[PDB]
Amino acid sequence: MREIVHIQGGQCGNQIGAKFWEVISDEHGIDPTGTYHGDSDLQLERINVYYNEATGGRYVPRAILMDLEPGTMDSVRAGPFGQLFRPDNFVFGQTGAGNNWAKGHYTEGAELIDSVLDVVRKEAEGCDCLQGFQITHSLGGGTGSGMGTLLISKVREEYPDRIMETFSVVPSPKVSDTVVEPYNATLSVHQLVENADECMVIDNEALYDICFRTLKLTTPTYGDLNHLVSAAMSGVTCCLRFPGQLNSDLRKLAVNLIPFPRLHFFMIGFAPLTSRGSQQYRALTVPELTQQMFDAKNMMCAADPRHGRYLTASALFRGRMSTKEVDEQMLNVQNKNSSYFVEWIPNNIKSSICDIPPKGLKMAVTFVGNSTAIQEMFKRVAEQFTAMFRRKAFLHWYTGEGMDEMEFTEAESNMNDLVSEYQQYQDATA
Amino acid sequence: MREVISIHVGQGGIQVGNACWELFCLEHGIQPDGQMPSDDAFNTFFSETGAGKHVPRAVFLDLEPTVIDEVRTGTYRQLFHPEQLISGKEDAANNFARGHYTIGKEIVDLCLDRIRKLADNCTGLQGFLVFNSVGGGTGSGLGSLLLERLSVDYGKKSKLGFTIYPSPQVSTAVVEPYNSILSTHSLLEHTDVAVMLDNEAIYDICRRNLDIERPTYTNLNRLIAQVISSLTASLRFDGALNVDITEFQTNLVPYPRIHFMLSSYAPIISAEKAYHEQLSVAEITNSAFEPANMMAKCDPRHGKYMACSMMYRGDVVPKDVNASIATIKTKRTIQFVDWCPTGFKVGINYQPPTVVPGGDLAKVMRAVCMISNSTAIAEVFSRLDHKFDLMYAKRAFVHWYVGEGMEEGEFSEAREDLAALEKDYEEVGIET
Amino acid sequence: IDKEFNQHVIFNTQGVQQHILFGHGVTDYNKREYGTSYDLSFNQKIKPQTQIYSK
Amino acid sequence: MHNYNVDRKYQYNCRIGNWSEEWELDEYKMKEYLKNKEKQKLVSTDKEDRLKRSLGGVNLSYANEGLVKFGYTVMIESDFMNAVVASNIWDKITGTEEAYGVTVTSQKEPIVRTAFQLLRYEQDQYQDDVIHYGQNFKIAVISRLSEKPLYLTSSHITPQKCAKFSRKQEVSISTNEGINSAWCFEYMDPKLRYEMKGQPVRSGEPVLIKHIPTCQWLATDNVQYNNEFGQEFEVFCNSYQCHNKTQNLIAEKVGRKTIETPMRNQTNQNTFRIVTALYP
Amino acid sequence: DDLAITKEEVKGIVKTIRQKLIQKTKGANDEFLLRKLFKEFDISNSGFLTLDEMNAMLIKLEIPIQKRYLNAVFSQLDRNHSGVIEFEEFVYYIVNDPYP
Ligand SMILES: Nc1nc2c(ncn2[C@@H]2O[C@H](COP(=O)(O)OP(=O)(O)OP(=O)(O)O)[C@@H](O)[C@H]2O)c(=O)[nH]1
Ligand SMILES: Nc1nc2c(ncn2[C@@H]2O[C@H](COP(=O)(O)OP(=O)(O)O)[C@@H](O)[C@H]2O)c(=O)[nH]1
Ligand SMILES: [Mg+2]
Repeated sequence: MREIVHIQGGQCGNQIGAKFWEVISDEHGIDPTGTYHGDSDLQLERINVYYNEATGGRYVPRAILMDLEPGTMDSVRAGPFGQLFRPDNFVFGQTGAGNNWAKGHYTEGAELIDSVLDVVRKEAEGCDCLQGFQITHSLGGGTGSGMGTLLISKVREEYPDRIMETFSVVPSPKVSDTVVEPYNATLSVHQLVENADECMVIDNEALYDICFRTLKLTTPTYGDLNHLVSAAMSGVTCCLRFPGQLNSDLRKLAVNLIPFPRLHFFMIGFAPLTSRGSQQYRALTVPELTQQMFDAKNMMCAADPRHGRYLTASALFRGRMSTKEVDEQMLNVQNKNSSYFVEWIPNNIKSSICDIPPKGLKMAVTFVGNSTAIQEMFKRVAEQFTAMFRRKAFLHWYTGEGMDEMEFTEAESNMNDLVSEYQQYQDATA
Repeated sequence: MREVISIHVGQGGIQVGNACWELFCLEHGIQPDGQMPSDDAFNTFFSETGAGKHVPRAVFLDLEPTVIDEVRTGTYRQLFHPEQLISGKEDAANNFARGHYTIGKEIVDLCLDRIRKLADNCTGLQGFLVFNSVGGGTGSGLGSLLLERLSVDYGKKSKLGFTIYPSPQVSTAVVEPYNSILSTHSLLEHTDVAVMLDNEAIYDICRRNLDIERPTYTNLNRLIAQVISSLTASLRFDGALNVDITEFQTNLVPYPRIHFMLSSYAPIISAEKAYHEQLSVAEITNSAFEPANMMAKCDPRHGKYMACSMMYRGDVVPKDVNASIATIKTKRTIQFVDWCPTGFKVGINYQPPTVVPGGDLAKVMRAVCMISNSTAIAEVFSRLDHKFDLMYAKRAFVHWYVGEGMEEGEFSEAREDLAALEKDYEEVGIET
Repeated sequence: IDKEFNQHVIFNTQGVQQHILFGHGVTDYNKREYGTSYDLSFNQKIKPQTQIYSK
Repeated sequence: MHNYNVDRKYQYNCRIGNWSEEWELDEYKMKEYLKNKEKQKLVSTDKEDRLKRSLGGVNLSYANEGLVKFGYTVMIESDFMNAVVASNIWDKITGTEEAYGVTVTSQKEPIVRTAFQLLRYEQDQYQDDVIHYGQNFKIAVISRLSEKPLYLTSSHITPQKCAKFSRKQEVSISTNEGINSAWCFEYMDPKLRYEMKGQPVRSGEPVLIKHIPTCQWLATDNVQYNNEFGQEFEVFCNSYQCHNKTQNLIAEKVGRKTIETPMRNQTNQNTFRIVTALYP
Repeated sequence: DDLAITKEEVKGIVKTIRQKLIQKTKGANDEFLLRKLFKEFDISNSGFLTLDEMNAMLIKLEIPIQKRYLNAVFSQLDRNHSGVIEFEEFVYYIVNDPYP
C-alpha cells in the first residue's frame, strides 16, 4: 500500500536513519524486540508502509545499510533498536573511502554496488505497489557522496517512473570538518540535478544555531541533532500513514511545490520548537505556530530566506485543527509578506492536514519551501571550489584513479549554470 | 417507483457523501446498521434487499484508499454495498493528466460496470447527481471520464452537478487553476445543470449567523447535505405543489450554454436565539435573496437575474409565498432581465426540515431553498481565467502534464472556450 | 568503578544522547492522542464546537 | 546585558548565566525518572527481580541407602568440569518453539535454578519406584521457576540449527512433552554397560546420560558462553569416543563379538555425577 | 449420551479451521491477524485464553463450532486441565505443526 523503502550509506546517513527508525518505532508502539504493543488499531492499518511482517509476529524495517567500512555499522548494530534490522540488509566493504570520491564512486563503489543493488531490487519487487524512495546522506564526505549518488543514478535508470527524495547534509563554510569538501560536493551536486526528483538540504551550522538559541540546551550532542532532523523526516510522510482531512502523497507535494525540473532543492523547518523553560507557559495555537514556522532563524541551513523570494511553500499540520484558522493564517501571512514572495503566481502556499499529533505533542507543523535564497550556499561552494582548483590542490589523488579535469570542469560549469538559471527568476517580471 | 442515482468522486465528494447520507438515513428513520425498527417514501434513495436492510443507490470513487477503508471501518460498514466503494491504488496527486490519461481507465470501466448493475435493478430512474471538487486531480479527472462515458451510455438522461470550485483567495493548492479550466471545459458541454459550491462564502455565512470563529469542513458537508435534502424532498414527500427534477432543464436553462447557477438556503439559526425570533415566511424569503447569503462568492447586484427555482418545506401558505414574491418584485435593488417577465418557480412540501442531533441547525417549522441563475456568475470565470493565464504565460508546471501523456495544446482550446463562454454571458445581459 | 549507579549518571548527567523526544515534549506529557474527524463527528456525535477546543 | 555561553562556566548552582535552563533540565530529567519509578518499568527493579527469583532457596530431598527413586530433587554435575548444571530461562533460544539454554557453572550451592526433578516418562514393567539403568525418564524443572512444566530435550543436528559455540547437537529446556524427553542412564565402564541393564541406579556414582531418539550422550567442554549469571560453559550432546577404529564388522562375521556389547572407549568428558542431599 | 466426539471428526474440524485462516490477506500474515483479535480483547494482558474467548474468536472468524465440539477441541489442546490456553501455544499448534 504505497510503501516507501529506506536506504542509507555512510555513517552520517546511518545515524540519521537509525534515529529516524527509533522515532517511527516509538510512534507506532514497536518494541526494540520488534513486537507491537501499541494502544490503537489506527497504528496497524499502515504498518506495511515502513515495516514488513515476518515469522513470530514481528516486524522488520525495510531499510538498507551500506558502507565501505564496518565500524559505524558495528556501532549501530550494538546501539539501541539495532535488533529490528535484518542481518541481511547490512553491506560493508573492508577498505573504506577515506573522503575520496573516486574510491567510493568508481573503484570500490562499482564493485560493491552489485550486492546492494540486488538486495534493494529484491526488496522492491517484494512490495505490491511501490510509492517511492528516500535517501539520507552527506555530500561533504567520500563514501556517502560517491556510492549513494552512484546508486541514485542506477536506481533512477531502472525506475524512471517512481518518485525519489534525498536529504543532503551539506558542508557549511563556517563549521569546517574536512579540508576537501568542495571537490566531491560539486561532483555529487552535479549528479543530483539530473536524477533526484526531490532534494532537501540540512546544515550543521544552522542546526547548531537552532539547538543553542531556540532549545537553549547547554551542551547538545549529535543525538538531539539527529532527533531534530528525524522529526523533520517523519513530519512529511504523516498523511501516507494516518487519516486526515486533506491527504497529500509525496507526488502531490512534488507536483505542487516544483515549477521547473531543475529547481528541486528545498528548505525545511519544524515547529513548535521551544526552550526547556516555557513548555507550560506558552499556548499552543495555530497563530503561534504559523508565526514561528515562518521565522527565518527556524530553518536548518545558513541560507537567509529573507534575502530572496519564495517560489512555492507548503505546510503540513498535524493534530486536530480547524481548517479555517490555517487558511486565514496562510492568506494573511501571504498578504503582509508580498515583497518576500514571488508575484507572478498567486497562492503559492500549500496547506495539508493530518489528524494525528506526534508523541508527546498536541500540534505540529512541517514547512517545505523552494526559494531563491538557497543559491547563496552554492556561491560559497563554487567560490571555494574555484579557489582550491585554480592551484590544482589535491587534484592528483583523484586523477590517479581514472579521473581527469574534464569532469571537474563540467561539474563546475553546470553548477554555475544552475546558480544562474535559479537567480534569473529572482528579478524576473511578468 | 422513482429513483435518483448518486455519484461521489474525489475526496471532497466522499466527505460530502458521508454527511449527506447520514442526514438522509436519520431523516428516513433507518439505523446505520441498515434495518428499520418497524416501531414507500424511501424508494428514491434506499432499496429493499428483500428482507430487512436497505441497499444504497450510491457509488464512491477515489484513487487513494484511506477515505474508502476509513468509511469501511466507520458506522456504515453495515449499510453500504461492499464494492460500490471503488478505490484505486495510486493517488492522482493533484494532477489532471494522471487522472485523465494514464490510470483513469483501469477504474472507469469498473465504475461503468457497477452503474450498469445499479441501473438494471432500478426501473424508474429519474436522474443522476454528481459530487466532486474541481481543484483536485483525481476528482476532476475521474469526474470527466465518467461524464463523457455516461453522456454516450445514456444520452438524454438528466444529470446535476453539485460541484466545488476553488475559492477566489481561500484555496490550498497552487496548480488548481489548470485542472479547474480543464474540468470546466470537460463539463460545460456535458452537464445539464451545474451549481457553485465554493467554501469561503459559506464559511462567512457560518461566521456571520452561527456566530462561530472555529468551524470545520464537517459543518459545510452537513449544510450542503441539508440543501440537497431540501431540494430532493419534493420527490418523496407530499406537498401542495410537487416539483420533479425534470422541471430543472425546462425552467432554469434559457439556453443550452447557460446551465451554471448558484444556491442559497434559509433560515440558518442556532438553538439559542431561534425561539426569540419570528422566522416568518416573508422574512425567510427576504433573507434568501440577501446578497451576503449567497452560498457562492458572486455578487448578484453586479448582474441581472434570469430564473430562480425556490422551494418551501413546512406549513407554508401559497398566498403568503405570492405576497413575498410580489414584495421581492416591488423592491428595486433586484432587477431581472427584460425578455423574462416571469422568472420564479415555486414548490411546496409539507414535510418539516429534519434536524440532526449534534448539529448546528435547530428545529424549525419553515424553510426555503433557492437556486438562482444569473449573468453575474462570469466574475468567478474571469478571475479564474486571470489566475490561469498569469502563470500560464511562461510554460509553468506544464511538463508534469505533457510528459505524463497530455498534449500541450488543450489549454489553448480551454482558453478560447472559456472566452467564448464569457462573451456569451456578457452578450446575453444586454437589453433588447 | 561506578557500575550500578553509572545508570543514574548516564541517565541524568549528560549521557551522549537525548531522551526520547522529551526535549520536543509540549504537568505530565506523554499523552499520545488520536481521533479523526469522521471517527468522532458522525458516530459518537460530539458537538463540532466542542471538538478542537485544543485541550 | 545578560549574555550566555561565556567561556568558562560553573555549575547550575551559580548565577553566572544559563543556569535556569540547566537547572530545569536537571529537574525534568529526575521527573522523567519519577515517571519511570511510578510505572513499574525500572531496569534496576527488573535486574533485582530476576536475581532474587533466580537465587531463591531450596531443599534437596535426602536419599536413603543411596538409591535414587522417582520424585526426588537431585543435583546433576559434570565431573570433567567439576561443576553443576543450571538453566537460564530469561535467555531465549533462537527458535519458533520456546526453549531456554542450560549451562554448567562452577559454584555448587543449592539454588532453585540448579535443582531438577525426576519423572517417569512412560508406564513400564518396573512397578517399583527405584530407578534402573537403561530406563526412560524425563527431567523436569522446579515448579518454583515456572508454573508450566519444562523438560530437557534435544533434536537431531541440522545446519539450520547448530550450537552457537559448540556447533554440535543442542540441548534445550522446552515445553515439548514429546518423545525427545526420553533420557536414559548408563553405567560408566565399557565392559559392563550391557550387563548393568536392569540393575538399580545408586546415587553418587559416575554415570552416563543418553538420549533415546538419537542415542547421543550428553556432555560439556571448556567452551565459553556469556549470560546474566556470570561466565558459564556449554552443555550439549556429542559422541566423545576414542578415535582409533576397530573391526567390529569382521569380528561380527567371525563371531567373536555382538553389537550390543560396546568396543570403543569414551573420554572423561562424558561423565556426570548425581548429587543428593547431605543430611535428612 | 448420544455420542462421544471422535478423533477423525476432530481432525476434520482442525483442518477446516487451519485452512480458513490461509484464505485471508497474504501468506506471511494471518499470524498478526490472529494476534490482533487477542489484543482487541485481552484486557488483563495476562496472556491466557478461555473457553468463551475462543468461542468468540471462532465466531469472529466465520467458524461457528458446536459447544460440544468446541469443548472437545479445547480439551484436546490443553493438558494443564486449567481451562486456559496460552495464546502462543495455540498459535504454534494451529500454524506451525508438521503433523495434521
Ligand atoms: N466542500 C468540501 N470541499 C472539499 C472537501 N475536501 C476537499 N475539498 C476540496 O477539494 C480541494 C482539493 O482536492 P481534494 O478533494 O482534497 O482531493 P481530490 O479531489 O480527491 O484530488 P487529489 O488531491 O489529487 O486526490 C480543496 O481545495 C477543497 O476545496 C470537503 O470535505 N468539503
Ligand atoms: N547530523 C549529523 N551529521 C554528521 C554525523 N556524522 C557526521 N556528520 C557530518 O558529516 C561530515 C563528515 O562526513 P563524512 O564522515 O566524511 O561522510 P562520509 O565520507 O560519506 O562517511 C561532518 O562535517 C559532520 O558534520 C551525524 O551523526 N549526524
Ligand atoms: Mg483525493
